[PDB]
Amino acid sequence: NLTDRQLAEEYLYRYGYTRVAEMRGESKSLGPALLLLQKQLSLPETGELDSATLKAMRTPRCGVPDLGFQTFEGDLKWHHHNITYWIQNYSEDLPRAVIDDAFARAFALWSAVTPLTFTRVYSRDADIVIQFGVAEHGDGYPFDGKDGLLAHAFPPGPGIQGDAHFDDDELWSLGKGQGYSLFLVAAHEFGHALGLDHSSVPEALMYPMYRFTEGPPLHKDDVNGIRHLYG
Ligand SMILES: CCc1cccc2c(C(=O)N3CCc4ocnc4C3)[nH]nc12
Ligand SMILES: [Ca+2]
Ligand SMILES: [Ca+2]
Ligand SMILES: [Ca+2]
Ligand SMILES: [Zn+2]
Ligand SMILES: [Zn+2]
Repeated sequence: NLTDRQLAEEYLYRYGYTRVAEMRGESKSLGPALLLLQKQLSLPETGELDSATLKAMRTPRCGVPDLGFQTFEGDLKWHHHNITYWIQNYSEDLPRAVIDDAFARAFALWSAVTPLTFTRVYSRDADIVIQFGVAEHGDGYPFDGKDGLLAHAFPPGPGIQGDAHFDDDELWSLGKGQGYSLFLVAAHEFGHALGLDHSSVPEALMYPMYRFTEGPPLHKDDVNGIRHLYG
């Protein structure tokens, strides 16, 4: 129950737009930050809090910032071919075998277009630790309750780097009837865990907003992104 104006100020802060406007001497009023967001999300570039921009801001999305103060270790790509993953805990929203299969299908999408392989393990030292969490869940990037941000993930590297977390204040499903597709959100978050950033192409898997589809989720932009990372 923020005003539209308050939601806009919070969205622009959280995803990195306000900080870039400050570095350009232009954080006194909303217009410059709105133009940065419109370019980054491929909306019409009006510099106004218009209907398209407010609808974009109310849309469920990824919790990773779009522009950006979090320093990580190393060059943010994996340096071995066999990437391991551990499912640390489970949402009660789905059967464990359906959760396991949703993540395995999300890895299979990336496996075909990268020289990496993805193997399930049962170990704390897996490259990609998968966790379900609510609000403050042990990393100082707290979730926000139902809707808004759905999940986040860290770029390749040691410890927390490469891990994927899902907001369990969300209802997880396969995206049909009620709830968010765990398969589609996992495929997006696993992109980050391989070293990809957000796309500006609205049809691309790596676009930040949640879009349900029954079609093949990869687009040219995603496949080309991976190609420009891993020889
Ligand atoms: C939400 C976790 C988080 C907080 C701040 C920055 C984050 C990033 C991030 O910096 N990037 C997204 C992944 C990436 O690959 C190459 N560069 C990047 C940049 N990923 N997860 C992040
Ligand atoms: Ca890790
Ligand atoms: Ca949420
Ligand atoms: Ca839940
Ligand atoms: Zn994302
Ligand atoms: Zn987290």
